[PDB]
Amino acid sequence: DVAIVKEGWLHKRGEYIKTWRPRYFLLKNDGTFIGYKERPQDVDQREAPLNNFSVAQCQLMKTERPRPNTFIIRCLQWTTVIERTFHVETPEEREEWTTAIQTVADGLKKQEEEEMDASAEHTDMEVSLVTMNEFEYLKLLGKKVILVKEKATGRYYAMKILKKELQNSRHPFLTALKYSFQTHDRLCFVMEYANGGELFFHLSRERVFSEDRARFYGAEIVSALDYLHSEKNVVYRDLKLENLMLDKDGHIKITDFTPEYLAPEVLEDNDYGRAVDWWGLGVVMYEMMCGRLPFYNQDHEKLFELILMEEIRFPRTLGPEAKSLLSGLLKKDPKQRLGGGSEDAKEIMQHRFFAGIVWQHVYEKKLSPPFKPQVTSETDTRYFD
Amino acid sequence: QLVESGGGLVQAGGSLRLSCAASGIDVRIKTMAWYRQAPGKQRELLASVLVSGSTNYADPVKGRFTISRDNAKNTVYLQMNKLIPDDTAVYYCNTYGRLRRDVWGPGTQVTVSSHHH
Repeated sequence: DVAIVKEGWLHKRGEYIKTWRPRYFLLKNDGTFIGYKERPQDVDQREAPLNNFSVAQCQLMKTERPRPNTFIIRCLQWTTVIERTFHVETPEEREEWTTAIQTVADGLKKQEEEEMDASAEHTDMEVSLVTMNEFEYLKLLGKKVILVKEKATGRYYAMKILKKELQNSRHPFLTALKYSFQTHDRLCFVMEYANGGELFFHLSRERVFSEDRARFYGAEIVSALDYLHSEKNVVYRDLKLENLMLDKDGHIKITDFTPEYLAPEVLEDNDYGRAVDWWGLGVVMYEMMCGRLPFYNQDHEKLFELILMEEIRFPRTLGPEAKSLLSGLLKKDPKQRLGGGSEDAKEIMQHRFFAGIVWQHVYEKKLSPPFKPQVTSETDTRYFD
Repeated sequence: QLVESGGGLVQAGGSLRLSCAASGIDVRIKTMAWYRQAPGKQRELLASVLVSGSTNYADPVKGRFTISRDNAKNTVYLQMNKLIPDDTAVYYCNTYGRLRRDVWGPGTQVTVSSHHH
């Protein structure tokens, strides 16, 4: 039986724009911490929330920066840990909110341990219950990505090592994370190695890609985003040119070894949705076909304001199909954006820009790579700056 | 709080029934298990009963011991039949949460003798 524990108006500091946004938040006994634009009782409950948080295992801190009566909460949004800053008008109101959130959080821990006692099986009642000895160090790629060769099988991989401070996804155009282990001070990620280089530097050397070449890269990106959305129910969030690499044959490999990419809804502090991936596709394909970003300015205040308020100009070299695709992908309202509807990736797949493309053939790597990397071997690091 | 009782001195071939009386916690909604600790051996699991009532038993007690729950009394029983001297130990009862926190009651001593001295 879910019930509201506390509700009221909070000022939530913007994560990218220097502002405080008034929101009506509901704290419920299941830990849900849900923010609306208006009170649900004033709009007949017919409006979706803007923010969906969970105060399970949260951390709370009261502070007087930037404003008095501020508190910071480190909580969760579905699977991601986030940090949000709130403001209220009096110290008593802040004490009520921090106490109410903490009381709900403590009640959730007791419910959890009650649930583990009820679901404990016979094996759980017993009295008691990969490593770097494998893999060979070879070279370095990032600033700390290293190139390794598995001692047992003789296969090459790229090991990402991080000091302590998308696992089961398999797709031809996604980098597969094969192994994952840790030490007392480090986290290790053994993932496949695409030695064809970053598209960021390939586009930088070519200045601009043709519409055919961009259609090749875009189609393979769409294929991977369709798999993540429909099969894994995951938003990639980080689709950008720097996270796009090529394998030895010139096919896309989305990897994970930039304020200019932020979607309008993220700049306005709404929760991420599927449509942010299609915005990111619009930005990368605009870069590929125009040789520059749709919005850019050194002053990040100007840049965010261009993204939110100004029209995208397209060069006269862009064909009408290309302009229609980019205009649809770069709609500022995610509900109007191409791919923001219920059919998601099928909206892009059926767009005239991709006419004649058999999307099963894209998955099967039957498209002709317009550029073949000249890598001599799988140890050739010529494409890593 | 869990209180074991029902132990004592019994002869080989006799029987006993131990009781695990709970106060403050609800065994009706918790997986409950029985344990024993021999003089110089490692503490071992013997039997468990799930919330549904399904029971599982370890090898040395199969066909001899029976674990049951009394929801009305908030108590879990261990019926010990076919007792032999090797069953001599202090017996304990616990939930999962208390098990991982090493929170144990006092237990009840069970001594199975081959004969009266």
